[PDB]
Amino acid sequence: LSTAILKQKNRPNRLIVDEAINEDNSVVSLSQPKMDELQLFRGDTVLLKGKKRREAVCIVLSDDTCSDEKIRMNRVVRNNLRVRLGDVISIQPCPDVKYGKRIHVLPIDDTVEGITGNLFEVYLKPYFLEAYRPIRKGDIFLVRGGMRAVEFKVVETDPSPYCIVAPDTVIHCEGEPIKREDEEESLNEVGYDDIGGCRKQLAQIKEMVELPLRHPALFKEIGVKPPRGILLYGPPGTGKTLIARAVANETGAFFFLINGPEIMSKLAGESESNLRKAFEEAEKNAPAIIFIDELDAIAPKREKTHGEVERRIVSQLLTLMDGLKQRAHVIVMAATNRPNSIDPALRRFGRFDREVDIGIPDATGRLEILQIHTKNMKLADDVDLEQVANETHGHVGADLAALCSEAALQAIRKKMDLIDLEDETIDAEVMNSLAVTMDDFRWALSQSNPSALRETVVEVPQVTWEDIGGLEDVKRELQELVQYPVEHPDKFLKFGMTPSKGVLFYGPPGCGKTLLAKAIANECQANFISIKGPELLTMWFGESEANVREIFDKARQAAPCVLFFDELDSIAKARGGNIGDGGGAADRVINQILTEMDGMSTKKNVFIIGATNRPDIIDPAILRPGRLDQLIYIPLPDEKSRVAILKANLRKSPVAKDVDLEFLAKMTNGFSGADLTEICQRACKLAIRESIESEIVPEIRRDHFEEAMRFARRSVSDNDIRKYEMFAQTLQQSRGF
Amino acid sequence: LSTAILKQKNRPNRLIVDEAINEDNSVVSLSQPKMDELQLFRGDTVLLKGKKRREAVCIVLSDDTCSDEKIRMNRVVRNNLRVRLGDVISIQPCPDVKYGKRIHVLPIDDTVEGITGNLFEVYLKPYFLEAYRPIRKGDIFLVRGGMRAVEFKVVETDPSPYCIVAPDTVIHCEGEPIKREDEEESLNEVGYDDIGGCRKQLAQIKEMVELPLRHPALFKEIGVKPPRGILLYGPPGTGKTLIARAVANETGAFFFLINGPEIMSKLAGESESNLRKAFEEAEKNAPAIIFIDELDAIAPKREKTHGEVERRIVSQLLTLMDGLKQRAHVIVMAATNRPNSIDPALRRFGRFDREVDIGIPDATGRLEILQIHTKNMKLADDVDLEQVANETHGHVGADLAALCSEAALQAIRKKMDLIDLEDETIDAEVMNSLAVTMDDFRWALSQSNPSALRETVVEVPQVTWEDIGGLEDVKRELQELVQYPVEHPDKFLKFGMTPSKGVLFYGPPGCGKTLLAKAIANECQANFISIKGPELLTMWFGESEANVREIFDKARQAAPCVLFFDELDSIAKARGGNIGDGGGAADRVINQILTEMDGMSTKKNVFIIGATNRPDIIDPAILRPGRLDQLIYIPLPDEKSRVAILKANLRKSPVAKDVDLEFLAKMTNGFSGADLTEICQRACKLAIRESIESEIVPEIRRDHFEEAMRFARRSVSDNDIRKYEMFAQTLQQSRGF
Ligand SMILES: Nc1ncnc2c1ncn2[C@@H]1O[C@H](COP(=O)(O)OP(=O)(O)OP(O)(O)=S)[C@@H](O)[C@H]1O
Ligand SMILES: Nc1ncnc2c1ncn2[C@@H]1O[C@H](COP(=O)(O)OP(=O)(O)OP(O)(O)=S)[C@@H](O)[C@H]1O
Ligand SMILES: Nc1ncnc2c1ncn2[C@@H]1O[C@H](COP(=O)(O)OP(=O)(O)OP(O)(O)=S)[C@@H](O)[C@H]1O
Ligand SMILES: Nc1ncnc2c1ncn2[C@@H]1O[C@H](COP(=O)(O)OP(=O)(O)OP(O)(O)=S)[C@@H](O)[C@H]1O
Ligand SMILES: [Mg+2]
Ligand SMILES: [Mg+2]
Repeated sequence: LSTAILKQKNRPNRLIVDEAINEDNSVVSLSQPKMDELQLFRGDTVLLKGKKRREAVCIVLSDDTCSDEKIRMNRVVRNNLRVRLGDVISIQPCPDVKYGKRIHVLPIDDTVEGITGNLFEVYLKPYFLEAYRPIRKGDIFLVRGGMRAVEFKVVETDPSPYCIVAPDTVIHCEGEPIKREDEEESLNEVGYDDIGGCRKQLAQIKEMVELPLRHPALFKEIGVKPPRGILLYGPPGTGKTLIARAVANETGAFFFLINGPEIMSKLAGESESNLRKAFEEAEKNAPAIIFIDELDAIAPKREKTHGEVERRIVSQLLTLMDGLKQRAHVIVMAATNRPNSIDPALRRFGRFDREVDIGIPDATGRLEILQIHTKNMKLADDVDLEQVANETHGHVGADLAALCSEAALQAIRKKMDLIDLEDETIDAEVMNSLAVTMDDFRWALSQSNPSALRETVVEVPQVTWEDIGGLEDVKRELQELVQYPVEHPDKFLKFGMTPSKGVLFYGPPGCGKTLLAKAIANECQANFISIKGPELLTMWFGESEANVREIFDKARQAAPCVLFFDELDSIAKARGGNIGDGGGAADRVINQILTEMDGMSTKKNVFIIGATNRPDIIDPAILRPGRLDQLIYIPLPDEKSRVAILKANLRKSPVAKDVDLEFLAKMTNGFSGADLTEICQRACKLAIRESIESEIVPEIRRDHFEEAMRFARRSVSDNDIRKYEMFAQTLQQSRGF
Repeated sequence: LSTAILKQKNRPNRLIVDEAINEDNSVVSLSQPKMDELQLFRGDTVLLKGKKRREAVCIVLSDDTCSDEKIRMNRVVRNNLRVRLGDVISIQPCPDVKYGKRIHVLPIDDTVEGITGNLFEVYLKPYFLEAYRPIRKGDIFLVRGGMRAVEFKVVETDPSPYCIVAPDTVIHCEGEPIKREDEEESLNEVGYDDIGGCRKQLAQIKEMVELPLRHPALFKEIGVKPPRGILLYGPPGTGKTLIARAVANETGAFFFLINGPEIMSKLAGESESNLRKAFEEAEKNAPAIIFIDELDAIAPKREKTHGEVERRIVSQLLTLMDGLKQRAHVIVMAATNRPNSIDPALRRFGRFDREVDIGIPDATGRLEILQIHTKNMKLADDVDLEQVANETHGHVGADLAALCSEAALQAIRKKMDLIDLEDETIDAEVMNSLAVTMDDFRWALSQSNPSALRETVVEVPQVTWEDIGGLEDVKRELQELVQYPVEHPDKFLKFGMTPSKGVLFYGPPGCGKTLLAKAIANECQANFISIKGPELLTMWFGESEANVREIFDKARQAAPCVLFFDELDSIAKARGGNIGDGGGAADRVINQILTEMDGMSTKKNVFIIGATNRPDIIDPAILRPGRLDQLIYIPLPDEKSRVAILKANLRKSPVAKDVDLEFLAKMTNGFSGADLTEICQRACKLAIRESIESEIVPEIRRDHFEEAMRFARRSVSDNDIRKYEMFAQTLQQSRGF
């Protein structure tokens, strides 16, 4: 529903074109039935719209040879104009055009490379028939009679509308030929097709940029106003500049790029004039887009600033931006990488009220980035872009660009022996043999290049319910207070409660308190944030009180979200617990968590799950009825529960049928899940030890498990079982005394 | 009494006009009896006063057709001039007017759109009779003979008083027609009708602005002086700029707007001249109002300032403002969002002595804001603005503006399939089908848009006495020391005491110590401030000693107020209690609270209520006779008291008559109110679990309660009951040893 605009379906008229047996690759595709709805008369040309204001004209009504009701595929229409299939193309007439009078010929590498002669009748006579060069400023045509070597372009634009070359004219031989850099630079512009892994973010940009300007009367009738402030923020390298460069070409509005350091490097008083002129320009025309790059580099905080000239820029910006009215139709956009170093006065009502966050993509996001980035390189058949995306975790779109370059350099390293450093030019018989293989990427994933920045990742865990053995009742209970209050909200206002948000896990260590938290988030298809114990202690190093609030602020925006706190024992261990040094374990970070938890609304979908293994040093203040009410105890697995753990831990291992899984169930009594995992990890090393010494077979036998039982140590003493059971029944009574 | 001016009643002469059956909608309303009190002779026009210096003239003495003693409702008087009914309109004669001589015709979209011809006798002949265009600069009339399409306005103003067009003149055809932006911009000005949820605040502004200037002789006879400094402060987004923009149009005095960043962005020495000229202008005329926006952005603290030019502005302002005398009649107004970042020298006697605080509105306040904001949008019949106001808690007038825009965007999202992005213009047969439905707001209340700033809210709690079960004596006792010393102050000076302010609650947890504090505040119709335990610990992060004093300062101004401290155990838990690490639990925040409490006057209405559940680690210093004297102990509910708790917790649930409420009273012995609430919350989930699985009935049966008794755990041990009773009798003896 939210992304229904981007969908392109529900049209039986159109279909996918298969491979045809026709060899007619020198004619356009024209069909008769489509000719009955247009009102085109017997004119000269047909006007159509493509993309990026780039079209192409050819001979009309000349095919009548190929199949019908099918667009003929050509080897020249796949590079320009059209790039794919599934785009709606509309045509409209445009009379009162102005024909051209005099257009000269400007060659590049066709006349100077060969023979010049008269440049009129040398090779143009066999083409000047039935068409007086129907050319246009922005079209690249093709004509030759020799060795297939010709490339002609035009740069002079005398008329504003479309023009047609008239016969009986002269040739202006006093012009400068165009070089290669100019045509190459304005041919490889980026667009919406070069952005991968970001679909929801780009949907919101269109609804605020390509709708108020194109259809200004839509919002006037309703009575609402479009936003005039859009702010982009995220980690450095996500691709913020790509969005700015892509929205500047797909839209037919004026774009004015504003640099951050360029304004900051001007003289005294010169910086203030360029800002005024930028807006005085944009207010002249109705369609205008203003983009500012690195806003924080030009308008920092006014309290940590020692220079008056630096504050003058902030004052000038605050003066110029709030002076905009409705009829100006000016949209101001900005992008930065430090949302916290901003000045508070900018992100207020009227200046920057709408914000777009660019998060770190998951494997699906980076797969598309790799596919679109490696579209022109020569790849082999053993490559696999899906496998690479699984091993990369902290890689943003900037890292994938360098990874491919490193892989290409490693691939071409091995061809060092037949070329030389002092050699003049490389021979062409080895130029075509370079191809990136699978082993190239494996070496690139083991150096300092993958060493990048990695932060708190908000995504959906891949842990399923099949990886957890036993605990039938816990899984049922977890689904009755997370899945129900989200999928069917109508079941709660009828009886008249509010759902209870908050569950605390307690029990002996090594029972699987993290897999339960991940599986419930995976089942409901919600976000998951994992904050560990020591991370909160080390985060607070320079006494900053703004490093925990934005965690809740980020979790609130990504609704539904599951906020989980892991290893809650280390925090209580900082002071000691109930008595500690003499006070309590209610330290600086406990109060912030309690205050942020108490302020959450009852209509939100942010669910909080707690887990700990020290039910004797917990803070009584957190057990209040309204922060963490639910108490779930996970006991040690019994004989029946341990059957599934071994089968779940051996899914990817070729276990032989002779191994009796039920025999090891009764052998182990005081062993938890971690002990069984250790037993599996130890017993399967014997097969590797034997297989590596046999080389001077690849399957785990029965004798491998019998050897590890004499070395399997117990991790849970008999005294701890007697102590956990006491707190398993009387835990809510700890408050007060 | 305080708001008696705003009341409009006590007048039997006027009444409400109902619907009439007359179809005469082309004539003015004139009545005979009202013609006997005025002294208007047989002149030409009648002068009357409306609002915003905008009037309207028409044909006088021509109706004599409609009913009598009733103002006829018209379809053209509801847009301009008059907007409602109940305003006193007075008339006065004004002789010695100057008639006009030459007024040309300036069309907008009536002459250029069609046929021009001579522009004199084309369509104006059938109107030039019995009236020589009685027009005025500020009136919009209506005349047509075609398709009802005409809009004529005038911009040239040669005479100062009212003028009448004289016959036998010429037409000045050398003028520039007026565009659409100019007429639209000065038509939608904001006023007092666009401010909702603020009635008491606007009452004080009038008594200081629209009274000393209009009636300067009132204060001279008494011998007092009107204030010359008004400061506005509050959270960002409350609508401070609206008040400034509204008071500038409803008053007939000169207004000069002063920006904050615009002055700060000037050159060296240029900023000081604009400030001098602003006052040198205002001193010329008697009625003058000076408003400064964002005072803190121009005059910060002089100790945290590194620039000399920035301090020069503060020195210049301090020099210019105190130089004003009585006869200048100049009122200086300012508005800021950070009252603490101010310079101390400005908020003194003579510069800024009077301050207006704009608090966060309650549900009633935001309902009016929503009603006035959604006055032009197309709403459906299933909408309900009252329900939306209940779910929004931390929403200021700025947030409601964006909420409606988001709802409108969501409503128009679903119409994506019949319009296209590349389409030229939208057809008119779907332009009228857009309407906001109920489901639009539900989606808007679940995204990042409602995520706004929320602070300490001062309002009246909605908790009544019917939601509390038992405790007959506690409710009676609470009414004898809060309700009595406020409603009937005369009962205390006769016998000769001072009332005792301060009550401390102590007892086992989960008995309802917060509902008692809220109900007494609700009954007496007073404010309520809830400050929790951890909030005081986390507030003090950067060692600021000005974060607790303004809490008492704010509570003092909103008299009567009830200041309540919740969870007073965590503060004592910071050090340990009586012994702790070796010292005491009298930490940094205890002394501030004690010092602020000792300094309160005995004539104030600020009542302080304390509540805790740790009567063994309390500070003996706080039990002094004069801070917290009253000691109230809340015991566990008995069999009789628990009868009402279940009935109070099941008011919104359809409980069947077969469920015996008296059967569960004797079954529970050591269960407090929280345990019963948990039992209710657990037993009613079984009905939902059954109703969700039956779909592959909506009423709680008897078997749902019998299942939860086997899982109901006790939260109060037998040892804690024996310990609370000891302190319930000997608590005041803890002081000294
Ligand atoms: N989604 C993407 N698809 C393909 N290439 C991408 C993508 N995102 C980033 N890149 C590439 O990575 C580069 C990173 O540049 P940007 O992230 O745009 O720089 P930035 O956002 O301004 O942040 P800086 O430069 O580190 S301060 C881009 O220029 C592209 O070459
Ligand atoms: N039922 C189970 N089936 C398979 N593996 C399990 C099961 N329960 C636990 N494990 C594994 O045992 C290990 C326990 O890791 P954790 O989740 O960290 O344990 P924990 O309960 O969170 O307590 P700690 O303090 O972290 S050891 C992981 O490797 C799990 O994959
Ligand atoms: N009572 C109200 N009724 C209707 N609309 C309101 C009301 N209060 C605020 N608004 C709207 O919300 C906007 C908020 O602007 P203001 O609060 O006036 O800005 P400000 O008070 O100067 O504080 P800033 O701009 O955040 S520093 C107004 O411009 C209105 O559009
Ligand atoms: N007499 C009662 N009738 C109905 N509900 C009650 C009654 N007494 C308490 N409750 C409920 O029980 C819960 C107790 O919450 P609190 O007011 O926080 O308890 P408290 O006495 O303040 O002590 P703590 O430390 O906060 S648990 C709330 O959900 C109340 O609505
Ligand atoms: Mg773990
Ligand atoms: Mg309470």
